[PDB]
Amino acid sequence: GPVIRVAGDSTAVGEGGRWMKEMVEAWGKKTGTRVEYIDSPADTNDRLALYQQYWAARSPDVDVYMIDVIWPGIVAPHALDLKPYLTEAELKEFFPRIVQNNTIRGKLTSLPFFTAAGILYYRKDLLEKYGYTSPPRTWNELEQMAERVMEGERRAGNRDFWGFVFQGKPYEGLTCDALEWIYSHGGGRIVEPDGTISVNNGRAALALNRAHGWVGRIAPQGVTSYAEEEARNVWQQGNSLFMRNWPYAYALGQAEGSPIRGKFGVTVLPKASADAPNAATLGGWQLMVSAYSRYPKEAVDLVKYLASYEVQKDNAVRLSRLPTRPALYTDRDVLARNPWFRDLLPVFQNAVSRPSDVAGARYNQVSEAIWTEVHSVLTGRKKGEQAVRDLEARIRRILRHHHH
Ligand SMILES: OC[C@H]1O[C@H](O[C@H]2[C@H](O)[C@@H](O)[C@@H](O)O[C@@H]2CO)[C@H](O)[C@@H](O)[C@@H]1O
Ligand SMILES: [Ca+2]
Repeated sequence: GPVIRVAGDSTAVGEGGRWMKEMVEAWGKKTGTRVEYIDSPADTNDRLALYQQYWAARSPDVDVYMIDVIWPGIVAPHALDLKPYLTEAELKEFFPRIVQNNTIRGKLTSLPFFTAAGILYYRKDLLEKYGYTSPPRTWNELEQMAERVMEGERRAGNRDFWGFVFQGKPYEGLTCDALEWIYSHGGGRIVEPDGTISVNNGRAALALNRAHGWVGRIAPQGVTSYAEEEARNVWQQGNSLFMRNWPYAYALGQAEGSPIRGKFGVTVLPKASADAPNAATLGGWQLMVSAYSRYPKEAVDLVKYLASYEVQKDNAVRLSRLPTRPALYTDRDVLARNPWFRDLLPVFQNAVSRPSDVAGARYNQVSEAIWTEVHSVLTGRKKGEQAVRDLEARIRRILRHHHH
């Protein structure tokens, strides 16, 4: 009978691709339906270009796509409206914020699958070894701790040891890190939900100069080419005091044979001062049925299964990825495995979004300008002051005549 073909997640990032294919195969086995998994590149913006090839061709060759939180405004024409396939009570089992994110001009483009937010990973053993009893609350403290711990560990002979690793490659991940820097210095949201391009200000400038000041000092020079997995691999081998990353790194760090198993915790990212806002960029992925699927009914059944309570629970327990169902945050098994799901719930609830709603279908162009100008500051090519000014002008061009 039909073959239900799924493109979602990547075998190049942690266990997400492997686990995704396993779930899709379990749905196939359970329902007696043939399925195939199509693998994707690591980086979201590369996945977007890949999938856009299928969409442009109206291709029936993928039935189900895992789409980024930043995509609904872009991909809406390519999505089957799910709204008629769910009751109001079913829909309300998901967080309203994400359902709303996924709903474009009344169309429910996708079901919420897992959410994410940026967080600070930190080595507890190393903090204790150097006399610190809490992870840093401010960026200055992160720097001070990173310098002292690095000096010590280098002297003890770990020539691989760094203070801080993050995503500084020129891609969507840098847009994520950079929104956290700017917002946590009181510099705004780059583009505000009302359309105001606010990034040209002295706080945003300072946030970027500060990041520049990390490169080759407390962070490796090569951090300007790091995505999620490059940062994670330095961290996970035991070679970084701190890491900025998404929740999925926690379960990987705790796995049997991880050199850092039991040595780390997580907390909110630092901020410039006590009265700045906490910054955690909102991430996460959704499940879309293709408008070009020849098998909508079967594809919707697979998507409902993937987004169900027990599959999200498995995602939580085994891959430490955040559910999109409030009821899982009180589940005894989810919580015992990841107590920090409860500790940082308010951080996840206040996560700051990238400007995907306000930029809509032009978001990818906006983000590319953002990561290229930010990157120019990380490389030392421009100061923050010049970069935010150039960014403002580029975003103004990009969004001219665009209204939300
Ligand atoms: O790189 C930007 C991208 O990061 C996150 O996507 C992660 C995801 O959270 C992880 O579970 C795993 O799938 O790695 C992905 C990175 O390739 C955000 O979820 C996403 O919104 C963001 O655009
Ligand atoms: Ca994650």
